[PDB]
Formats: sequence, C-alpha cells, structure tokens
Amino acid sequence: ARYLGPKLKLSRREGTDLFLKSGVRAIDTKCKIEQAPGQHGARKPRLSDYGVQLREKQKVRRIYGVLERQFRNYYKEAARLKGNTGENLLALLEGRLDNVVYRMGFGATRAEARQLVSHKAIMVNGRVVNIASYQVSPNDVVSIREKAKKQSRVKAALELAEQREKPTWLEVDAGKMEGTFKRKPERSDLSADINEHLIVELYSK
Amino acid sequence: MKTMIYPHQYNYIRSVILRLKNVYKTVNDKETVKVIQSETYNDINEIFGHIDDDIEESLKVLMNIRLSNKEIEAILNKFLEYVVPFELPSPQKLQKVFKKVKKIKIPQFEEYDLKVSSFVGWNELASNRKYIIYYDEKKQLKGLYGEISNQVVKGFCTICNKESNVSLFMKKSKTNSDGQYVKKGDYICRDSIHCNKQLTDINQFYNFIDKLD
Amino acid sequence: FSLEKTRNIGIMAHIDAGKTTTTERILYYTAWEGHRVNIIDTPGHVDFTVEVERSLRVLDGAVTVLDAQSGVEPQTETVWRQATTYGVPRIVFVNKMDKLGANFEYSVSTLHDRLQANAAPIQLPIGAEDEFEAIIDLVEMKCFKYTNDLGTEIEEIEIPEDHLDRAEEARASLIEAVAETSDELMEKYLGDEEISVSELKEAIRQATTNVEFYPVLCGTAFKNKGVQLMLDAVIDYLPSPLDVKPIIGHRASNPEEEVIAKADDSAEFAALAFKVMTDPYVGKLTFFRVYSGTMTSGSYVKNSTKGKRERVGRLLQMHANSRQEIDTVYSGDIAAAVGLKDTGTGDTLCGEKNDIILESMEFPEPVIHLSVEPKSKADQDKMTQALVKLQEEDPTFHAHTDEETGQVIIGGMGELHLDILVDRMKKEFNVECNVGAPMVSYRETFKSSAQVQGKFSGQYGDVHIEFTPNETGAGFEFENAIVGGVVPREYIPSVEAGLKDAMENGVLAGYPLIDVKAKLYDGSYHDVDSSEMAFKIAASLALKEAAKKCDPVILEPMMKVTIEMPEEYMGDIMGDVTSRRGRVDGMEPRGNAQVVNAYVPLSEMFGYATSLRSNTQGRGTYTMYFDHYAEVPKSIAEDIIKKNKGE
RNA sequence: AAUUGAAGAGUUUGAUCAUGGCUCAGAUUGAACGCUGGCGGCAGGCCUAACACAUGCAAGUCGAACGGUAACAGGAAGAAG
RNA sequence: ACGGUCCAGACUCCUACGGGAGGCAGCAGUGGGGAAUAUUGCACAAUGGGCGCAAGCCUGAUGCAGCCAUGCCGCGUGUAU
RNA sequence: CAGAAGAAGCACCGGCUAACUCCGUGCCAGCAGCCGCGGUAAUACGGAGGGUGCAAGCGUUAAUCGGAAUUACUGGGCGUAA
Ligand SMILES: CC(=O)O[C@H]1C[C@@]2(C)[C@@H](C[C@@H](O)[C@H]3[C@@]4(C)CC[C@@H](O)[C@@H](C)[C@@H]4CC[C@@]32C)/C1=C(\CCC=C(C)C)C(=O)O
Ligand SMILES: Nc1nc2c(ncn2[C@@H]2O[C@H](COP(=O)(O)OP(=O)(O)O)[C@@H](O)[C@H]2O)c(=O)[nH]1
Ligand SMILES: [K+]
Ligand SMILES: [K+]
Ligand SMILES: [K+]
Ligand SMILES: [Mg+2]
Ligand SMILES: [Mg+2]
Ligand SMILES: [Mg+2]
Ligand SMILES: [Mg+2]
Ligand SMILES: [Mg+2]
Ligand SMILES: [Mg+2]
Ligand SMILES: [Mg+2]
Ligand SMILES: [Mg+2]
Ligand SMILES: [Mg+2]
Ligand SMILES: [Mg+2]
Ligand SMILES: [Mg+2]
Ligand SMILES: [Mg+2]
Ligand SMILES: [Mg+2]
Ligand SMILES: [Zn+2]
Repeated sequence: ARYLGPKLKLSRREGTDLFLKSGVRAIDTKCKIEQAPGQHGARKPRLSDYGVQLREKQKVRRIYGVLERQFRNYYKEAARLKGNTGENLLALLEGRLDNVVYRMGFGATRAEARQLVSHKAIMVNGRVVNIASYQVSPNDVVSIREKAKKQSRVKAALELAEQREKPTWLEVDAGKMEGTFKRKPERSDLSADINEHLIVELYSK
Repeated sequence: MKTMIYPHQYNYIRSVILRLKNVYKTVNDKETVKVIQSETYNDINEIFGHIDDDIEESLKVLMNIRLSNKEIEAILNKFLEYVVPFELPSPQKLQKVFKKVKKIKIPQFEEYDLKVSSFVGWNELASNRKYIIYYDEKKQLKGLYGEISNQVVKGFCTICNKESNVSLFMKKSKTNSDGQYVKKGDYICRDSIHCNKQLTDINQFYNFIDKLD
Repeated sequence: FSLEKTRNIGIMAHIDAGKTTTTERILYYTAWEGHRVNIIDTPGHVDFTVEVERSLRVLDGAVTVLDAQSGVEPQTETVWRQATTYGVPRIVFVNKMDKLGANFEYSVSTLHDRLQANAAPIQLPIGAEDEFEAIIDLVEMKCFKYTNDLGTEIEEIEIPEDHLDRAEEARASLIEAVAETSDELMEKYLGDEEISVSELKEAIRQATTNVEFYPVLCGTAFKNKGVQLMLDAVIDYLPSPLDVKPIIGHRASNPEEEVIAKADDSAEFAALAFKVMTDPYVGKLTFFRVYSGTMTSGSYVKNSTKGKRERVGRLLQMHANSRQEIDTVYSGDIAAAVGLKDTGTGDTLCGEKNDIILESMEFPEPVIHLSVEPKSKADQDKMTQALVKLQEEDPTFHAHTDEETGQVIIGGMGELHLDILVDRMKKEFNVECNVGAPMVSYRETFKSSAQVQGKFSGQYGDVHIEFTPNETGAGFEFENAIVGGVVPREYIPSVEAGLKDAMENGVLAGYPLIDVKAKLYDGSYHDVDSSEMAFKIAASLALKEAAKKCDPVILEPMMKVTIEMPEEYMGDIMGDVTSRRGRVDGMEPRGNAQVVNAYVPLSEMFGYATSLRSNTQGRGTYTMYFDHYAEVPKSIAEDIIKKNKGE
C-alpha cells in the first residue's frame, strides 16, 4: 500500500526532481537525474501519446505518494465537485494532511511527514489524527504533539522548510509549531510544472 | 575412524538389510533365517572392514529378529554418517571438464544427494542433453554429455541393472573433415538421482561408460 | 465394567482349527463371571495375515486354537510369530477332541518341537474322540465332567484314580514350567512346599502376561466341552488393559517426543482406528480401540494422523448378533463409531486439543502383481471406482494403470487375495474383467546383417544403410559413413531421427529394437527435390526393408535367481526351475542350507514365491537380479506377435 | 446547489480510398481458478438438486375464566424422636 | 393453513404382521450435486412480536459472535543520512 | 512498555500497449486477444539481468454494457460494395 522502493529512481524516470529527498545535498550530486533508471536508461525512446499522459499522472502520484485506487477516487470527486476538474484534483491532494505537514515544514519530506502523522505525533484542531488522507479544512489549526515537539527531526525539518519557498495559504509559527490553513491553495499558487489537463484526459480515456 | 563406505556400497547395505527384515517376516523357518542372518552379518562386516562398537551394536540389532524399520532407519542414518559424499569440482574445473560446452552451468545438488550418489548427472531439457560427471578409477573427474530420447519406456536400466523408466542415451564420437561420426548408446534412467540410489556397484557404472566409449 | 475386569482378546488359529466355532460357543456361553470380554476374530488363512497382524496390534491377549488331530500347523507358526513380534500374551486351546485321531499329548509336543514355546498343560483330557467326556484341572486338582451335549451341565468330581497319578505328574510338570519364571514358585517347588491354587494362578498369570509361559487347555467347541474353562482361563491368566504395557505414541508437533498413553478414563482421549467396514444399515463403520480417556456420542474428535476434525454421530457396541448403541466409550474398550468420514485404518483419534499420534500399522508391499482388463469401457470406469473403494478398505491392495500399455495392474499379498478382490469387483460392482499375468517388457533385435536401400520419391530422399547385429547389451550404434557429400550433412540428422523413431516402435510386435548397428554408407539427393522429411521417411523405409531381411527376433528378460533352501527340498526346486525354462548354473552348500544359482525368464518367475513356499514348505527363499535379454522361443514369440498385432 | 457531456487502435492491397466483419484498450460481478497474503472498519456469502435429510432448536402464554392439586415451597392442625 | 386435519401416491421408518410414524424451500448441520458459497455459536442487554393486570414467560425474529481477501474503504510493512 | 523489530507479492516489456537486452532452443520445444512469432545472431519460445504497471493483492476464465453510427428513435443505408 506504500512504495518503499528507492526514491531517486522515481525522479530519474520522470526526468525532474520529485522532491523525495531532504535537499540538504543537490539531487544531481546524489544521483544521475538526467539518465532514466535501468541498463537501457541512457537510451531515450520517443514518448507515445498514452505515455505522455501516463507519465504526468505518475509524476503527481509520486510527488504526493498516493496510490492509483486512491488517486482514481480523487479524480472522480474532482469531477463531481463543480469547477475545473484538474484544479479541484490538485487542491484535494494539497488538502491531504501529509502534504500540509510537509508544507508547514514539520516534516523534511512528505514521507517523513507521513511517519509523524502515522505515529500520532500530529494533532489537528486538538484531536490526534493518524490519517494521511485526512483533508484539512480552511481555518483548521495543525500543531505537533508536545511529546513530539522534543523530537530533533521536526526542528531540523523546520530549518529545511526555511530554505524552501513558503506557501501563502499556510501560516506557520516556529517554536509553537502550529499552522492554520487559511485558504485552499490556488492552482496558480500550486506548481506550474504539473499539468492537470493530461491527468484528466488519461482518466477520461 | 568411521569406515569410508562408498555410496554404492551404502545402497547395497540398505538393500540387504531390507531383505533381512523381509526375511524375518517372510520366513517361517528359523534355520533359513539363521543362514540369512549369518550371511548378512558377514556381508556387512566385509563392506565395513573393521567394525566399531556402533556398527557391532547395529549389526546386533540387525541380527535380532525383533529388528524394526524405525531401528533400521536409525541404523541407516548411522551408516549414512560413515558414507562420504560425492566430491563437487570448482566451477573453473567444470568448464575444463566441458570446454566444448561454452558457459556450461551446473544446477545446485543436495549434499545428501552427493552422499547417496556415486556419480552426478544433470540433464538440460532444451538441448535434450544429459551431462554425467564421475571420478574414474584413478579418481580423475570424467564428464560425458549425451543426447537423451524424449520418448520414455519401461525397461531394465543398464546403469543400475534395475527396471525403471529409461530413455536412450547416445554419445557422439569426434566428427572429422568428412563429417563422419558414430553415436553409441543404451537405455538409461531419465532421473540420475533415482539411478544413483538404485546403483549398488560402481563397477557396473564404470562398465556402462566403457560401453558408451 | 472396570478396567481391571476388562479383557480384550483375539482368536488365532490355522485353517479348519474350529476357530470360528470356538468364538460362537464363547458368545453362546456369555460378559463372563462379572468380567467384560471383547473378542476380535482373526483370519486363519495365510493370505489374510495382514488382518491378523492389525488385530494383534490392538489386542491385549490372544487365544491360540489348535486341532487336537493336527497340532501346530504352518499357519499356526506364522500367527504365533506375529503375536511374538507384538509381544501379545496368549493361551493355547486344544480343539476337536472329538475328532477321530485326537491326541492332546501330541499337540502339546508339537508346540515344543515347532514353536519351542514354554507351554505346559493346565488341563488334562479324560478320553479321546468319542470317549472324551471330562477334563482334569491341574491347578485345582479337580475333574469336570460334561453330562450333556449342550455343555450347560458341568459336574465337578474327584480326579479318577486311573488319572490321579497322571494328574499329579502333570501338575508337577506345570509347576516346574511356571517355577522357571517365578522365584517364589521355584523355591516352593524345590522345597516340595504346598503351592495354593491362588498362588499358582497368580504365578501363571504373571508368566503369561510376561509372555514367558503359555497355559495349554483342551476341549471341543463342537461338543460344547472346555469352552467355559477356556473363558475362565482368559479371565484368570490373560491381562487387562491395566496389566499390559501402555501404548507409546508421538506428538504430531514433535515426532521425537514419545508420549505414553496409559489406560485411564480421566486422561486425555486417545484412540486408534484398526478396522473400517461398509455396512448397509449404518453406512461406514470405523472400529477403534480407546487407549486413554473417554469419548461421548455426538462429540467432536481430531484425527491426529490427518489433522482433520471429525464428529462421531453414534457409538456402536457389538453384542454377538445383536448391536447396542452406547453413549460413552471408555479407556481399554473397543467399539465402532458412525460418521467418521475421513478416519481410515491405522489413524489415531484424540481430543481436539490433543495431538498424540499412536504407532500406526505398517502395511507390506504387494508380493503378487496381475493385469486386469475390463471387457467394456463402461466396466473400466466401474472398475476404477471399485478398485479405489477396495484400496481404501485394504491398503495392502495396490491397483494402478500402466500408462504405457494401458493395462490395469493389481498387486496383492496372495493369489487368493487378488482372486477375492477380482471376485468382489465382479459380484459387488458388477464389473466384467479378464485377469492375467502382466505382460513382461520385451525388446526386439536382429540376428543377421543386411544392406538395404530406402528410397522416397518433387520430394526426394535416398539412403543406403547397412544393419548389423550388435553384441548382447552393446546397445544401439549409428555410424555416418557418407563420403563426398552423397547425402547433404543437413539431412543426416533427419535420417538419424527417422531411424530412431522407427527403432523405438519396433518391427515385429512393436517393441523397441536394441543391440543393432546401423551404418549409413551411401545415398542420393536432388538439389531442388530433396527435403528433411523425405530423408526421414527414406530412413524409416530402410528399417522396414531391413526387418524383412535381417531375421528379427523377440527378446525376453533373463533373471539370475539365487535360491536358498534345505537340501531335502533341493530335488523339488531343481525340477521346478527346469519346468520354468530355467537353467541351473551352480549349487553350493551353506551351513544346513543349500544355495542354488539359476537363470530363469522373468515371464516364468511370476508366482514363483508361492511355488517355492509350497515346494519347500515355506523353508526356502530366493533373490533375483536382471542378467541379460535372451531370445524367446518361436512358439512364444508367435503368441506375442499375435497378441500385439491383434491376431 | 441538485450540473461537468461524447477519445480510438490492429487486421483484406504491391500500394490506395471506401465498404465490411473480426479483435483489443474501459467499467461491472453473489463470481470461480492459479500464484501470493499484515491489520482494521463495513458489507456480502448454494446462482447448481423446488435433491434426500441424522440431531437439537425456531410458538407459546394466561391461576385476575374454571374444576383441581401432579409437583413443590410453605402455613395451620394433629400425632410424633 | 411451513413446524394443523382428512384422503391418495411416492419415499423413509416401526411392528407382536394386526397396524402404525414422518416431511429443514425456519436456524445450525449432514450426505449428494457442483467451478463454487460459512458455525449443529451467544443473548433475549436493545428494537420488534405473542400471551398476561402486571411481574414475567416465549421469540434461530432480532442483536451480536465464528468462518471466508468475496468486495469496498482506510492503514502498515519503517524514515532521514 | 520493548524493539525496525513481526509484515510484498503478481502480471507484463514485437505492434495495438507503458516497459530490452543477454543466453539457451532451432518451424523443435513453445507462444498467441488480434496481427502473427519459432527452420542457428528470437526485444514475441524458456530462463537471467534490467524495466513497466499494479499492490494484500495480481493475473486467468465466465458474464453484462461500452467502444459498435455494427439494427442508426437519438444516429446508417439500397447505380457498381449486402
Ligand atoms: C472374519 C475373519 O476373521 O476373516 C474374514 C474377513 C476377511 C479376512 C475374509 C476373507 C477376505 O475376504 C478378507 C480380505 C483380505 C479380502 C480382500 C479385501 O476384500 C479385504 C478388504 C478383505 C478384508 C478382510 C476379509 C474380508 C474372512 C475370512 C477368510 C475366508 C477364507 C478363505 C480361504 C476365502 C473368514 O471369514 O474366514
Ligand atoms: N469335530 C469337530 N469339529 C469342530 C470343532 N470345532 C469346530 N469344528 C468344525 O470344524 C470346522 C472349522 O471351521 P471354523 O469353525 O470356521 O474354523 P477355522 O476354519 O479355523 O476358521 C467347522 O466346520 C466347525 O464346525 C470341534 O471341536 N470338533
Ligand atoms: K475497421
Ligand atoms: K426482547
Ligand atoms: K433514422
Ligand atoms: Mg487497499
Ligand atoms: Mg473361520
Ligand atoms: Mg401453520
Ligand atoms: Mg418444517
Ligand atoms: Mg437450512
Ligand atoms: Mg463434489
Ligand atoms: Mg422453546
Ligand atoms: Mg511501447
Ligand atoms: Mg539465439
Ligand atoms: Mg451501437
Ligand atoms: Mg452502413
Ligand atoms: Mg457483384
Ligand atoms: Mg449488388
Ligand atoms: Zn538406472
């Protein structure tokens, strides 16, 4: 249900950094990002139309660490919700507590954030939540547990978050380690690299 | 030290023990039993040469008409300890054994199998070739690769002299510029491991290889 | 009935020893004197020794029935040996005292001579044949005279003066025999001290239970005399489940751990199924012996052998002709349960939480093999089902279909054993089948050499092959002697393949051709017309032509047989070997036995074990090994050819 | 507010366009089978023989309708160690 | 008129041979058939039903438990370096 | 409270269809939904390395609808293709 395989290999196949590492060292230093994974990885085949759509969908899943069944269900909800399906889907993925914890900077990587959530180190609105899939509503307050405040990783993660660009939608307080989701992130606010249209077309196929 | 009984010898010992056990149940005459018991004792003594107390005890148990199959199994296990497993050559050696067969691969063989096998034979289904390796009388390793017939028939196997499912095994003489060659063969067991367990005489197998030559 | 008052006995005898009748009389007279007696009737015939063996395994005691006229017969010796193997305490009951030529003393002497058993009479008969009227008890020094034919009126009288001296002498011999096993009795015997009846009985009982002494009784089941005294002896001398050594089993989880199942009602339930029977009224009946614990009707039990949970619907206790449903079975008891679908003979039944496996009975491998062919295909299907059911009932019966010949081979412990099963198949399952000895593996060869040409004619293939007979056991040799590319090298493998295929299918009766040399020396090809198939066919045609010219013959396997026997029976065996087309190679004396080495066809060695046993009175054994293949006689060869060609 | 909805591809020819059948990519299941198998919540589970059914259980209740007391648990009375 | 009556029939069963008994397509379960489908569980605590003045009694309805990856959903099998 | 401890497999990689080479085999053994592949340099057979897709599942089979405007009401046609 969770992918425990090498994180960088995923990035190599996509051909772009998936931010699956801390970023303390450059991805290029850590691995040959340019080369695709495998013996025949150096060879670049022409990408088929199905391939282009697949790779986009895979990229998003790999970034957010969401399995197909769950990702398929999100698409259906995004379609069901009024508005641009692509934008809705991306917002839903962002709404996940796992992403929220990472974006707040409590976790260095989304996987690390998952461990914190999974191991009941994170509280939302004063109730402990161990669900990564949990959707953080606007005006909800997410704070690390006091027991887990002492953990060194979280403090280091905050420092790594300082290096990263700070989301407008999430307000975070250091030391207090409390963050409020003021608004759902706008599509413009979300990274432009992800192309929602390709994902929508693939599922429409 | 433990007698280094050959694997073929061990197989023979098992058979005579089974006969002796059969004799106890089968025979209703005490005199006949006594003759068989003496025979069995003598035969085992000859095979082991000097007999340790453990062999002596086992023989005593074997001689007793109250001998049981469970006891036999334990006796066989003890005798198995006396047995020495068939040596396996280094992979480099294997390639030297079959230089003509480029990148020849040997499958894993059980140590127990080695212990109960006088010779090692592995068959490649794709090539329809069975490869047999055996240390000669000089103890030099000898490897033969021969075609095995896909058809299988029930007939007395040449190698073990025991009736089983067998297929014709042909060894090819070196070809010449003319392209003349001679293939000589006789039916052998498709399963080498079963054959090894069946075989009770190393000489019979030695002769069989000579027949192929 | 208490455990102490329970007796589990089995009746063993030779054929026509009055064994069954003895059982009938017992049941007629009976529970006896406040004791429970469970009886298992074992077969008398040598072919059903397996039934005896299983019975002996589960029994605590046994009664040997002998014919007063015959004494110890070969069957008696066999069953005695089986009972010795399992260490079953036993008593000897002389039967057919009324039979003309009845001799009690002779019968006792044969026990010592043939079995070398420490057996002494506890009773002496008065009269023999039609004059047999009374029995002297040596333990009590009393005489019991039967005044009626029904044996319901026994008069206890003083030992007649004419037999009193005999009785005293016999008693002294009895005491001496028992004293050999008892130090206390020996001291009294040597000191000429008076041994009380109770002390003597206790000493006999101990000796009997230890399988050190065998009390000998006399009587006639037919005339209803001595059966009640034998029952008294069963109670007095034969052990209870408590007296016998407790059965040892192993845990299913830990085979190395030995667990001893002692006879206790409060212990964990453990039972052994020793007999399964199909009943019209109740369905499948499984007879089982409870060694420990209790089991209630409607309870759930675990087959530890199979690791399967089963439920016992009902518990059936046998009562002669009548049957009784019981609610609970206790330790030491033998009873039948209904509803055990998966339970077979030899399986251990225990509590759901228990994992004890009692020592299973080992079934012998079949000694005789016969081929069974159904008259119709519909009968084949019925036969298969019948064979399965019979195999389920009897594990010593093996039935399997030979994949090569398509013949169904049946294996059994005896010719009668197989004949019964065949008869059952015909009667019970209405299967018409023909039974014969399984066809022996046969090989063909050439006697003469010949050069033959195989031509196939575009499609073109021409080959010239010289076939020569090879030495016996030299196998097949193919030589490519083509020079100058008369036949393209690409087609040589095709020629070989065609030959090999044709050789495997044979030339005469369709048996593989062996010990032949084929030399391809010449041919011809067409550049455009030649194909691989053409040359393969041409090679096959060549073999057919060779078959016409090379004088093919059929070979049969010759077995080297070593027969060990007494010198007295050598003459009969030698004649028997010769009668089976066998040749004696050598004869060597070994101790008191004579060893004969001979070469006999495997085809003639079917049923040799039985013939040997008959010829040597079961004192001879043989070992056979494959030596070589030899040409079959012309008369047999023609019959084989006819059989295979469907002529 | 109760909408948001609509993908083709391979295969007839030397090659082509059309026609036309065949095949595949999706979704779904009371499923079955093979290989494999951590936990939890929720739901489902004889489609076949409307085949034959061992055994227990699934329909009783009312003494506030009535004669009674078979019990039993008492009471009273009378005899009692 | 599922766990009522009568008759006839097929089946199974009892019998003193005269005459009798029975109907799981209620629950659990067995045999059989089939590629294939669950325990002869617990409780009437709640809901609902029958009878009762009520207490209560009865309730395989029902509430629950057992078995099964059969499905749906969520989660894990570490995570940074 | 102890300790990463106790917890990953299945199908697929000629084109359709995302995913490739090597070795063995030699119109054989085999594969296959379709088109087809295999006769000694097989990304199509079998195995290995590597990869893709899914994941406590993954394939296969059966069954229904879709793609099929291929019964066309929505929404087809009838000179020569029916
Ligand atoms: C009751 C007893 O002790 O033995 C019975 C029981 C008996 C041994 C029977 C003879 C024979 O079918 C037996 C065999 C092995 C026959 C082959 C199979 O079908 C077996 C499953 C079967 C089991 C026992 C059985 C059914 C008996 C005999 C022997 C009859 C003697 C002769 C010469 C034919 C008997 O009753 O005398
Ligand atoms: N004369 C005589 N015949 C007997 C006696 N006991 C049994 N028989 C008969 O001898 C035969 C023996 O057969 P059976 O009782 O089946 O015994 P089995 O053959 O040993 O199993 C039967 O016909 C019996 O009736 C006896 O004491 N005297
Ligand atoms: K088309
Ligand atoms: K209720
Ligand atoms: K229209
Ligand atoms: Mg899941
Ligand atoms: Mg009898
Ligand atoms: Mg009703
Ligand atoms: Mg009913
Ligand atoms: Mg039911
Ligand atoms: Mg079935
Ligand atoms: Mg009730
Ligand atoms: Mg592709
Ligand atoms: Mg190749
Ligand atoms: Mg349509
Ligand atoms: Mg049209
Ligand atoms: Mg036309
Ligand atoms: Mg027309
Ligand atoms: Zn062999």
